[PDB]
Amino acid sequence: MIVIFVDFDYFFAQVEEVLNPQYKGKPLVVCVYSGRTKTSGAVATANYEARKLGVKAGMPIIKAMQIAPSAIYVPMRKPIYEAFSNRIMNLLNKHADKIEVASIDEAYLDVTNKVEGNFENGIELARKIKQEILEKEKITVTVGVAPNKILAKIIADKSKPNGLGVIRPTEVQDFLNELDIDEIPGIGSVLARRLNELGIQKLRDILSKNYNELEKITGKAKALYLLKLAQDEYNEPIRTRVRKSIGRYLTLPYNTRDVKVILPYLKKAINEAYNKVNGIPMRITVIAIMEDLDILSKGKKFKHGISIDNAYKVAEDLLRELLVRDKRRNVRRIGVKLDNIII
DNA sequence: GGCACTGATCGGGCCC
DNA sequence: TACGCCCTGATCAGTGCC
Ligand SMILES: [Ca+2]
Ligand SMILES: [Ca+2]
Repeated sequence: MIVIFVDFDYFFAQVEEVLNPQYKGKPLVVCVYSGRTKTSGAVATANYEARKLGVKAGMPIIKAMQIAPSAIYVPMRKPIYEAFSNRIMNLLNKHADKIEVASIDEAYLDVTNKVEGNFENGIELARKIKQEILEKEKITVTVGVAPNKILAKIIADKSKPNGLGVIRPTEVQDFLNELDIDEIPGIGSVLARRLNELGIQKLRDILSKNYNELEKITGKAKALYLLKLAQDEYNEPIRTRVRKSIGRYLTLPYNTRDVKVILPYLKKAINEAYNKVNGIPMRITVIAIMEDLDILSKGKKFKHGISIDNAYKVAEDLLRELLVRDKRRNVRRIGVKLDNIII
């Protein structure tokens, strides 16, 4: 198998540069503002100029503004980045036997037949793909070329930005012989530090570690994964991916326990959730983030589909029950998720 | 015990 | 210190049932 992983450098920020080229070459920060205050919100992404100054994704806006006061701080415009993504994935689809859009930001392309098994022509094709995306969309990306999904991802993320990582089948075993656990996709930090500390620094340290004592720490799934992965027996095929849930989340104007206050926001969240869902959900979940950013959720799955008018009533009840089991804390953010969807 | 099903938690930008 | 919006599957806990 010959897999080409595609990963769009500093995506949101870079789209903001394509739309406003005055922003290029200077620190730019793409923020999600909640509307509580002028600065309340979070860093979605930043160009590398801003990252040099210490701006990191996930960080509060005000905190980025401490270390990078002169950066350009722009609000996130997800619909546009979505459109950009769509067009780019469409470009990719024409090159692959199969494409797996892992998300708005990245995708895997099985090019095996396309390049007729010739891995080198696979690399060349990857160059053509980078070139084409650059020509048409003015977006730079990083590419991984490898004999599987995971390796392609790993060599990609090790090559950012604007990179072209390659792991020829010749080199695979050597790459696995010297690969840290924290460098594996799907292994946490809570999980990484355990393995790392409690014996298993690198991947090969799994081939010789009584399977069970590993299964204790990771679980059956992850242990099986890491095992076949280390054994060079991971092969997972490229599969078209199907959305399983849609959620909409709102920051309330002010913290409160009063359902009567939260409800119109919860309804609003329900409305554009349903407005965007592609089917009927069998399960509705209410998500409430508390003052201290603790997350409570209460959901209900039905034997049938849930209409929107019904969702209002169900969700109100679920919310009322969340605030029966907490009794003390105020809600800061309200959210709703539609799951188990019938297309 | 073990099936079939519901339900809560979780991590990080996606993955098993 | 500071603090958004959004999405998976695994895993474990509970219930009812044969
Ligand atoms: Ca990515
Ligand atoms: Ca990216």
